[PDB]
Amino acid sequence: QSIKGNHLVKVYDYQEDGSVLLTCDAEAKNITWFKDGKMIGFLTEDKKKWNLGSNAKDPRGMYQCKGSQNKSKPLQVYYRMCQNCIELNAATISGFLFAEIVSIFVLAVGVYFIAG
Amino acid sequence: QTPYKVSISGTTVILTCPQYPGSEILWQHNDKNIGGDEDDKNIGSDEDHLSLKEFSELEQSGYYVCYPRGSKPEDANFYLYLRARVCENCMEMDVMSVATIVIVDICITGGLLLLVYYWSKNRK
Amino acid sequence: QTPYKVSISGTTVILTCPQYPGSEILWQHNDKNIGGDEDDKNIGSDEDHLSLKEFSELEQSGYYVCYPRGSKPEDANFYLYLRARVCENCMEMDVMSVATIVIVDICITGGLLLLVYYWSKNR
Amino acid sequence: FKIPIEELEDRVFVNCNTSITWVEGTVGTLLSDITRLDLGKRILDPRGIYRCNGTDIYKDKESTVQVHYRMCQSCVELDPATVAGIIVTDVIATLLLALGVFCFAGH
Amino acid sequence: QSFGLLDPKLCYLLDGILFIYGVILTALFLRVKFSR
Amino acid sequence: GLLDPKLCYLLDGILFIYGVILTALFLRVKF
Amino acid sequence: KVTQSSRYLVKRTGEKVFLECVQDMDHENMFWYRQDPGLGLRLIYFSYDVKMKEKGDIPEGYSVSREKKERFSLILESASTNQTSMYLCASSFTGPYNSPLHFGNGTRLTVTEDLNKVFPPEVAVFEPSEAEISHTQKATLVCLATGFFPDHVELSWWVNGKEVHSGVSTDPQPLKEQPALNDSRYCLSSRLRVSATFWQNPRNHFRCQVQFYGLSENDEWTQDRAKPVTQIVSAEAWGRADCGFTSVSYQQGVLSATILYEILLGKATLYAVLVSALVLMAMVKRK
Amino acid sequence: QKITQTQPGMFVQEKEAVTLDCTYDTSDPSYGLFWYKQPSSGEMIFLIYQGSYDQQNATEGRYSLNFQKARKSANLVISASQLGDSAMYFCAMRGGGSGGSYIPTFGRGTSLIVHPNIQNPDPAVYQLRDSKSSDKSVCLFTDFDSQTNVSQSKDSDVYITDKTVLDMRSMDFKSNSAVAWSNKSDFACANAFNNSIIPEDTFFPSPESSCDVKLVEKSFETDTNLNFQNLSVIGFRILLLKVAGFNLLMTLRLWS
Ligand SMILES: *[C@@H]1O[C@H](CO)[C@@H](O[C@@H]2O[C@H](CO)[C@@H](O[C@@H]3O[C@H](CO)[C@@H](O)[C@H](O)[C@@H]3O)[C@H](O)[C@H]2NC(C)=O)[C@H](O)[C@H]1NC(C)=O
Ligand SMILES: CC(C)CCC[C@@H](C)[C@H]1CC[C@H]2[C@@H]3CC=C4C[C@@H](OC(=O)CCC(=O)O)CC[C@]4(C)[C@H]3CC[C@]12C
Ligand SMILES: *[C@@H]1O[C@H](CO)[C@@H](O[C@@H]2O[C@H](CO)[C@@H](O)[C@H](O)[C@H]2NC(C)=O)[C@H](O)[C@H]1NC(C)=O
Ligand SMILES: *[C@@H]1O[C@H](CO)[C@@H](O[C@@H]2O[C@H](CO)[C@@H](O)[C@H](O)[C@H]2NC(C)=O)[C@H](O)[C@H]1NC(C)=O
Ligand SMILES: *[C@@H]1O[C@H](CO)[C@@H](O[C@@H]2O[C@H](CO)[C@@H](O)[C@H](O)[C@H]2NC(C)=O)[C@H](O)[C@H]1NC(C)=O
Ligand SMILES: *[C@@H]1O[C@H](CO)[C@@H](O[C@@H]2O[C@H](CO)[C@@H](O)[C@H](O)[C@H]2NC(C)=O)[C@H](O)[C@H]1NC(C)=O
Ligand SMILES: *[C@@H]1O[C@H](CO)[C@@H](O[C@@H]2O[C@H](CO)[C@@H](O)[C@H](O)[C@H]2NC(C)=O)[C@H](O)[C@H]1NC(C)=O
Ligand SMILES: *[C@@H]1O[C@H](CO)[C@@H](O)[C@H](O)[C@H]1NC(C)=O
Ligand SMILES: *[C@@H]1O[C@H](CO)[C@@H](O)[C@H](O)[C@H]1NC(C)=O
Ligand SMILES: *[C@@H]1O[C@H](CO)[C@@H](O)[C@H](O)[C@H]1NC(C)=O
Ligand SMILES: *[C@@H]1O[C@H](CO)[C@@H](O)[C@H](O)[C@H]1NC(C)=O
Ligand SMILES: *[C@@H]1O[C@H](CO)[C@@H](O)[C@H](O)[C@H]1NC(C)=O
Repeated sequence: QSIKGNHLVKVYDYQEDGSVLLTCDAEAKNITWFKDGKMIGFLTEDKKKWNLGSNAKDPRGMYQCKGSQNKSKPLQVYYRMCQNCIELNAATISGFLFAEIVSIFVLAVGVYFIAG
Repeated sequence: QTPYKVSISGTTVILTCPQYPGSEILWQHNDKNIGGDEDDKNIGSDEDHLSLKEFSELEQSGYYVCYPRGSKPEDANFYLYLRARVCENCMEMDVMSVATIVIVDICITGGLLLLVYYWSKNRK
Repeated sequence: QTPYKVSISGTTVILTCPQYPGSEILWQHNDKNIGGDEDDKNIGSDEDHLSLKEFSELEQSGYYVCYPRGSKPEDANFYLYLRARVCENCMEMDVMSVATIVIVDICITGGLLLLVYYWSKNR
Repeated sequence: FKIPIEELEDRVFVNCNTSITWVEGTVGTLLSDITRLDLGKRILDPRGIYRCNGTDIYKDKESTVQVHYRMCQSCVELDPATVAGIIVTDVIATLLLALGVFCFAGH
Repeated sequence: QSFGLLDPKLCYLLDGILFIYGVILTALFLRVKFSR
Repeated sequence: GLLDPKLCYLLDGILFIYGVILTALFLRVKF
Repeated sequence: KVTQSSRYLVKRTGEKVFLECVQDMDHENMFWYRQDPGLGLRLIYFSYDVKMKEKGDIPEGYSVSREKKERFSLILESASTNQTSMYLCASSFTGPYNSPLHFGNGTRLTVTEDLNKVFPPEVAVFEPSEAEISHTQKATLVCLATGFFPDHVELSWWVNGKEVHSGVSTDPQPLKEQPALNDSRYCLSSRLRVSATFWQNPRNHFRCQVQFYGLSENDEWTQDRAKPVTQIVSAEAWGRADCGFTSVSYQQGVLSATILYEILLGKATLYAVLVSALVLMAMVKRK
Repeated sequence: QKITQTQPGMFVQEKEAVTLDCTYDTSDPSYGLFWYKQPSSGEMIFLIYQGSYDQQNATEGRYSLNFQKARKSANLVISASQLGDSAMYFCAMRGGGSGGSYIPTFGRGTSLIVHPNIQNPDPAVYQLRDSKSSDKSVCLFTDFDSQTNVSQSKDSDVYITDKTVLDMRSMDFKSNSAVAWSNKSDFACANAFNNSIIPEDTFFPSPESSCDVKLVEKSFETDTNLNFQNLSVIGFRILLLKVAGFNLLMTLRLWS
């Protein structure tokens, strides 16, 4: 991560709200941002960081910033936080089996009675 | 260009570097060289891969860079920012997995219901 | 004392200056003039209210002051300390609203069921 | 001449050089230091109006500050498509229930 | 200690509604069974 | 206290089956 | 405002070292001082005005250049372990009437006889004990940075990505591992005290950061291990609630409930389709 | 022309006034005295100045200078001392720079230490949890009184730091602390501070753990995703209830 080498994009993480922010090293007042090549917006002297939203949505992609001189080298961001991963411990499987057997028995009785 | 491939299977995370075909690869984490002939079995490197075993989110999240031997880290054209959480057994509940589970539960439930319906009709 | 009026909708925050009903006003945030520049689309100052669009919690939170035009902006002695967490499509609702919507849904379903049953029983 | 509002670890405090007078809103808790008032955690949305004096060059002039917080502990994201789906699904379910009632009514 | 839309009053509200329905219905059933 | 939703889920799981069984039984006994 | 070239410097014996001092208050008299433990401030060199070089109390082994009014540079022609100390620069007007000195920030300079002895620190973080939390409702995290040389480190605490200044205590000076004998490495410790409720929130992130000043990119390195250059070494921790009900447990429970209710809804709608088909078939076949 | 400071090292309690002495002698009739402060960082900060041909001692904030020309004594007096006054104080004087004696001279320097008022002593020796990335064993001597001073460890492989003052503005709490650590199997630090004269009734925690679930649930907070998931669960339950009602009605329709 060296300025000499055209590496300007940095990640500004670990915030109280969970958002992911990007910072551009360029000193120009207005900075334009690109994601996978296509422009995604621009910022002025008031705002210094680009918001990628919450990290629970797994922000992934390639980002660049350009203020005055040229486009910085792409930075690839990859997130994998398991906001949906499930721990397969004893309690989960026990509850799953209990629910399955109870529901199957109830449905079996219901379809037994209406038979014929 | 061609981005890195990140494969996660349990607590093992594998990074794959498509660039520089046929050139031996060096890997850096947070400006520290890793993957070399160091006395550690958790971190491994071959022709073009980097395997991190028992991944720790706090210690191993950050910047990874791939460069051919004899070059400079800043001359590499990519940096990867990786932040991940891993489990021994955490199977993920996305749309496709939920759809698959619902579909299979429906098919076994329907098979059992039809079998018991035919048994009841034959008995009575 | 008549307080400031703060309205938050989506990512838009509107602040109202209470104590100056009949004169032009200026707004200042963290010792820097804001609004009224006829530019910076995300910030506007119409009538006697300051409108802030695409509000950013990290950069746009802090002190706000309203003072009449022509007066040095330190004689003012009533500031507003604003810290707001805004969100796109994020709307706030309390537990009472959810409880009442569930209750009225159950009640309307029961009433419709009773009406349909009474209509279908006779015929 | 702004009354300093400070944000320590997870709470919010009001700081003056003299006793702080509460005008309205959150009552707060004193720190055993008269010149400091604790309004509690930030996620609980402390809102109020407070007033105090000054020192040094500010011998003989008041100041009033209004604290207003908004943190969305009860906020929830709701896209219009999602709510449209919610109402249409609920209407379909209640129509199905009414149809079942009508079919059961005869027998 | 902020719950937001996680306060345990909600699912317990649903459970209380279901409980009230169940108890009134079983009382009606029991009365009908003893009467007949 | 008792903010654990496990108890809430167990309670409504019991109440659901109890309610449907008694609904069927009563609706037959009346008719 | 008086500024110097740098605050920390490490060099090898026999090299040439340059120190710079720049002021902008239009001061005539300039002083270069050296500070030692138990010796006090000692006047190395003094310059009355431009192009003046006059000897001081300890002038051997040093040189200066005062070719400009606003510049006063110092040169160690042959650095040695004898000259490892802190150097200060001061500026003042002409006339001792109302002209006190105005110092800068200083420069700590260490000269070693081999660059192999430079090592980076090792940073570790130790979490509060539950006994303290139960006894006094407070938590104390301890950061240890050990095994570094020279003692040119700075330490800081970052909570939720923001630097913390309150509730932090750091050692005034790094100590030595084995003070009895020479060529000994250094240790440093820091404490952060927090309320108990803040610590055991699993959403909070605590980090101890140590900035270490070492070799530069213009130094020969012929050793197998990595080059000890200026860098940052960090240690991280999450809030920990070992006993109780936290947000992670609630999230897991809600996810499991969602999956189970989706499965049950699927079964119920399958049964609904079956019974509706049977009703329709009976109605059709009756006629 | 020389300056001497009699006492190296001074201690003062908080919210007090402390006087540091400086005795000088000189031959020229025109000169001046001044003081500098050097904190732990290293910088020298100019504090106070006073000439020879002027009365009405200078005064800046909490600093004052007691000057006695007849006794040739310039003393620095600090009123309402705070915790930031712990530094090294230097006393210096000018000289006749006309003939040969410009030579701004400096004193040796005096250390100052400000001790807080604990107001509630509660000494204890806790042992911190391991790091899982280091083999050291660290433990903490905390909450003791200001007078209790910590001595170094005679053992070579055990490292002990000196006492340090910590301040918590969130609940305006001052405390004293010390840390001891080592790498050895038998390092159980009920005896690490053996060389130090620790006070009486110092708490030594039991190895078993303790908990207070109310305190743990005091630090609970949610986000938007949890609220959305809870609402989703509620909606799923309502839909399942309605579908089950329809199923039951159709079943009693087709009973047999
Ligand atoms: C509460 O009292 C404190 C002091 O007990 C006040 O802080 C002091 O405020 C004055 C401003 O009048 C500061 O003076 C300033 O000094 C700078 C540097 O010399 C100078 O350039 C300015 O023009 C001004 O004179 C003073 O430094 C400051 N004290 C400290 C220790 O920083 C504070 O303002 C009082 N607050 C209220 C609300 O009255
Ligand atoms: C529709 C009728 C037939 C009810 C179906 C069977 C019931 C007995 C089910 C309904 C909801 C189920 C519960 C739904 C959610 C959970 C949360 C789940 O939470 C966990 O504790 C697992 C996560 C962890 O412990 O890490 C444990 C099973 C349990 C109590 C399930 C137990 C079985 C219940 C009560
Ligand atoms: C702040 O200071 C002002 C004075 O500068 C106080 O105002 C005085 O209040 C008393 C009431 O006890 C009146 O009798 C005086 O006439 C007031 N004087 C002025 C000049 O207004 C005020 O009470 C102080 N506020 C606090 C909270 O101490
Ligand atoms: C500083 O230490 C070094 C070595 O410890 C010594 O430097 C000598 O300086 C004198 C100058 O008078 C030379 O003649 C010697 O040749 C130097 N010695 C070496 C080994 O280079 C000396 O002990 C100290 N120098 C001073 C000026 O104090
Ligand atoms: C040199 O020392 C001065 C102190 O005289 C430093 O100035 C301080 O800077 C910090 C910001 O980091 C402020 O909070 C202090 O109030 C300043 N003190 C004074 C007295 O102004 C200065 O930062 C130092 N230079 C460097 C490069 O660190
Ligand atoms: C600076 O302050 C000191 C302290 O008051 C002054 O010394 C006093 O001088 C008077 C004059 O007769 C004596 O009565 C006091 O006993 C002295 N006090 C002390 C503590 O020595 C001193 O005079 C002041 N400086 C000047 C220039 O007047
Ligand atoms: C702190 O260490 C020293 C050991 O010598 C003792 O403190 C002395 O306290 C007396 C009491 O007035 C003073 O007269 C001495 O000047 C102090 N000595 C030093 C070196 O500071 C004392 O034994 C220790 N503190 C306690 C509480 O035992
Ligand atoms: C910065 O560039 C953007 C790109 O369109 C432009 O809209 C904006 O006006 C520029 N900023 C300034 C100060 O000209
Ligand atoms: C910037 O990019 C242009 C082409 O896009 C190139 O000609 C120029 O050399 C680049 N700037 C530098 C400093 O190389
Ligand atoms: C370390 O070695 C040098 C060179 O022999 C010697 O001068 C010095 O005294 C030694 N250190 C100690 C603490 O004796
Ligand atoms: C403890 O760690 C230090 C640091 O490497 C090592 O020198 C020492 O031998 C270790 N002691 C034991 C008993 O392992
Ligand atoms: C530890 O302190 C006790 C105090 O009673 C003393 O008897 C014992 O000798 C000490 N242990 C060592 C190893 O000095």
